[PDB]
Amino acid sequence: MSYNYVVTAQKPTAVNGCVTGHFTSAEDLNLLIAKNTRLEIYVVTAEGLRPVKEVGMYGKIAVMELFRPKGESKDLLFILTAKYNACILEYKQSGESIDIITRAHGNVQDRIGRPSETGIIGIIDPECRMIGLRLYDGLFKVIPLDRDNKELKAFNIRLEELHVIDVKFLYGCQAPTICFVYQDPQGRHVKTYEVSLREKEFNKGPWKQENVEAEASMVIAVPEPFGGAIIIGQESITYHNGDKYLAIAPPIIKQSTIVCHNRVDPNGSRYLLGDMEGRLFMLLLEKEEQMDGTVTLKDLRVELLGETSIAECLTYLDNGVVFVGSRLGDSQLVKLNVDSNEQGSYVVAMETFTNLGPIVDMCVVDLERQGQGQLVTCSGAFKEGSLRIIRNGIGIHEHASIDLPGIKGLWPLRSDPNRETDDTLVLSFVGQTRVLMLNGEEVEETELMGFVDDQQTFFCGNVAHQQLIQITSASVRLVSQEPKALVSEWKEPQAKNISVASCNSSQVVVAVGRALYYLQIHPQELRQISHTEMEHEVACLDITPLGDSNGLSPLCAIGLWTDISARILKLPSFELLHKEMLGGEIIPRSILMTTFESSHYLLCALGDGALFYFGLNIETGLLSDRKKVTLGTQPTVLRTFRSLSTTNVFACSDRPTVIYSSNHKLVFSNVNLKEVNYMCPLNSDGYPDSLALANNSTLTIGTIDEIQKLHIRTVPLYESPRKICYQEVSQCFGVLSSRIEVQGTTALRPSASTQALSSSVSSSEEVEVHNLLIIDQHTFEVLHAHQFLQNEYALSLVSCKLGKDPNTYFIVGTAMVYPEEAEPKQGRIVVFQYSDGKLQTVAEKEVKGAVYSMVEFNGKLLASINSTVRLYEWTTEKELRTECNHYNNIMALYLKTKGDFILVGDLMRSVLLLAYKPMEGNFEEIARDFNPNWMSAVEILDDDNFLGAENAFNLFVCQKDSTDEERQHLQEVGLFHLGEFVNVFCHGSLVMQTPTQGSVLFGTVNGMIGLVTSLSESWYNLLLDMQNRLNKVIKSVGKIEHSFWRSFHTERKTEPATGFIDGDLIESFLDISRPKMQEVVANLQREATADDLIKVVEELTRIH
Ligand SMILES: COc1cccc2[nH]ccc12
Ligand SMILES: COc1cccc2[nH]ccc12
Repeated sequence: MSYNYVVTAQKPTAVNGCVTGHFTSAEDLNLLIAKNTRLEIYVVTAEGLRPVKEVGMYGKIAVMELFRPKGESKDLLFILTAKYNACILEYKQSGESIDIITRAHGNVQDRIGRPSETGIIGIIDPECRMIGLRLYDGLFKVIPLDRDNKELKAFNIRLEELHVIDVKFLYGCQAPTICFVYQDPQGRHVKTYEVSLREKEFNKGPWKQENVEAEASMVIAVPEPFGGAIIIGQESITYHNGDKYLAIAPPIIKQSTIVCHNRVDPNGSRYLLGDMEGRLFMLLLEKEEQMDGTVTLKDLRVELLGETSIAECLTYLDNGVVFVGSRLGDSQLVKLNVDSNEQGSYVVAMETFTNLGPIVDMCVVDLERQGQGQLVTCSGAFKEGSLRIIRNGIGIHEHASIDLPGIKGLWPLRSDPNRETDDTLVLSFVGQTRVLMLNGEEVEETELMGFVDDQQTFFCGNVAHQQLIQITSASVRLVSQEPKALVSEWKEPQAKNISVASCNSSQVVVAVGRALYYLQIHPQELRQISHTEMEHEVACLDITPLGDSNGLSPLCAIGLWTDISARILKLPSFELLHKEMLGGEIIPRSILMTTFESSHYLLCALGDGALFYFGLNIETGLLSDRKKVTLGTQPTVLRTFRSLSTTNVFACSDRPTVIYSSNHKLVFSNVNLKEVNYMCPLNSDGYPDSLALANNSTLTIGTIDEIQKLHIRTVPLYESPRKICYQEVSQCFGVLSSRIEVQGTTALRPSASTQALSSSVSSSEEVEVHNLLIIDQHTFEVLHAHQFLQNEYALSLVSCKLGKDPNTYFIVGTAMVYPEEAEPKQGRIVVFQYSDGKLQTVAEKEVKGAVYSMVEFNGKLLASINSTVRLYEWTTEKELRTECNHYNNIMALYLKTKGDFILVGDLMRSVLLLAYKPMEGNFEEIARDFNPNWMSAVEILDDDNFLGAENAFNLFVCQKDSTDEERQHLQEVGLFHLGEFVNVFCHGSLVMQTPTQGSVLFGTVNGMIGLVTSLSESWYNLLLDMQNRLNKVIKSVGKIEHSFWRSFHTERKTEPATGFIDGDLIESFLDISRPKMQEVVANLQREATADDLIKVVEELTRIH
């Protein structure tokens, strides 16, 4: 009945866990990072983190642990998903082919059980005898480790202690032994059990239970020679081991709860600890010797090292380097120094990694140009709180601009053999060449002895033996550097025109119609080595040297007229190594051999905007795994450039693009420029690390931004942003924020709300103090901060005009929060006017509850207050006055409107459709969803389709059912397990303003950004069929079924997804092998071809 398409615009960025070990090989040190559904694998080096392989799971990663059974040469990886998919994984590399293989898998869900409270815990014994899982209170699930247990069959042990806080397997025990903290009415306790595989039961543990701190929260199992356990609490750190017990209560940890630990030394001599304010501690275990040669713990000490991002996890990586994995802020690499600095920190940040999460609110604004949407998010929490401004495509920063029409090519040149930077830019035109010299930022015409100015240049550059080369339509000219003289000139035997040229430092290949000539550059000599006659006219050439080649190519890449071939030829023989026919009647225009992330590719652009690319074996010349993207509608010219120590390809067309690599796949990102015809890198004194760009009229020089799909600007607030709205008439944002103060109350640090240009107050981890920030849309400076009342929490924000009043106001809805109130019984609506650098209060209305949500509605103000939805009019006396009320809610948390229709999202009874009835001045309840759902966000897709997100990470779509009692039942016609928690939906697009209609973005807790759009039945059916066929050919990590992953799942209900296409799966079509493609298309509704589908999937990827 309803047809929706959901796709990832930004993958989750928050770090949910991190481990180290030897996964990729015995000798490698790896960091593995879990970002919800993604697993990232790195090799740790001296340079830092080298990415080797990233994969998606069809599940939320809940457990991730490396372990090494006997009879394994390197670590295996245990993953458990939130839907109880268990797997054992092995890394396997053969060639440039990397696979994660599933060694064992099965689902370990029980029929009876509600999830525990400190969540899923999975632990592995040091001796690899078993995996232990705490999934439900009162049960401990054991998976015997045994290479024959490939289905990961398990048994449950009754656990007497119902409320386990944390649990680990101990080192140095004769039988597998767990150590855990649990809570009963008599307080918190630490206890141990042995786990008997024979008996499938617990046995008495090696040491008796002890009482621990009331807030003991984490168990650390200390390796030999210490053995035993460390128990971290809020006020205390204790060690336990047999008839051995040691406790410290260091005041330095008491300010903030410690929430993560990491072992620095293999023998447990030192641990890192991180708290909720980003403090980083070293915990140091002092050894005591014994006559029998055992080692016992003499003492524990804690030292403050400094401050990091608020850490979800810490991993020491050797050589003083720590990876700080953050959920609430940016992740980091930090370095620990033996000696402190001028402020006393031992911690020095080396590198910062972008985390958008949590995205708690966002909005779309055409900040810079019309039709070019940017997303502005409220991101992070506490000291990590920020605005993030997200926009598609790569920017150029223009530093020079010269009027100079009709450029046909650009080449940079080093005219001085003693200087490393370019000093010369050579320009081609129809029938002509011009040379520009660069003196600082000055750019002047000039002649260059040796070069001719009265032929068109096809190539010029530095070549071997301190020489320059110019290849024109007439000849190849070889020029000495000092002085500039012609030292050798090559012409075709009858002086026919050169039609195509390619050149590296020591080799030249020129075409003359169908003929090819191969020259070598020697001292004062162009040496003709070989020639051939191609079957057809030559369209394009390349001899870019790849690999450990010494600047020499054994290969010549060629594109031909007529058969539209790309071929790899051997030099010097010109023997055909490999031929690919590209199809059509439109010739190749640009061909390039290139290397990305150490793999070799052949790129070939046609004049219609198509780019084909292939893997290239530089040994055999074999092309493989053809793929095709469309880069425009005009001839593309390809050119290599370096930025930030990486080689990329710039593609000039009507739509300039950078081609680059990410996770060993080619990626394409728009450059934010009008049409570019030609470019070259340029690295001169006055224009370091730059690009020269030409169109029909202009020559530009500038620098390029980071090569990435999305550009992110960060605005640190140093406090928690909560909501955002844009006020066009003021050219600013309003942002609700809260900061923590300690009980007067005292701030922990300066932040946006205490550092505004001007400030105002309302007149009447200890306390939240709430503020409305006014933020400039261009500088993101905090222009003004208005502070609310003590214990007043700001929940809702809108910028709008009301009634016949021409002013635009910021309107804020609040709650008065008191400790023993089940919910708030009091709050305000406050109308503010931003004028002359400050907020003035124009009006207030006290209400008897929390103002959760507000929306402008037809010149009126719609607000949700506890269990009520209310519409206010703005009177001539500038007051809000109730028009009508709706009462039939539990807790009305979310509103959206369209026309006279109102979608209401409830705490627990899903969604409800109201209509305002303009001839009766009241609401009519049209229909509601009688299926209970715990809502997190709502959106109206159109008059008949309503989108919900709920707390168990599902989407659904409701429609009207086409009695009166029947018409009042909304039908859930779409269901989809997204696997993210949606905080906000908002209509809009990051793509400059079709198989899809409409555009709704959403932001999530993990910093994932997604898009929802609508499909026709026809499109839905085709794509559903594609999914089903894709799911047969794709091998999933852990052998999870896609249909299982995407099934709607709450504690009440599991059902197959319906009415939803998984765009991430569809887009993965462009990454499968061609045998697989063919397989996917066999008999698919005329009979579709691979290439039809490749086209269809491209149209789809363009919507984000
Ligand atoms: C369930 O345990 C296994 C599965 C797969 C491979 C393994 N190697 C040693 C134990 C093991
Ligand atoms: C090491 O790489 C990361 C870790 C955490 C977040 C990240 N964002 C971009 C890269 C990245």
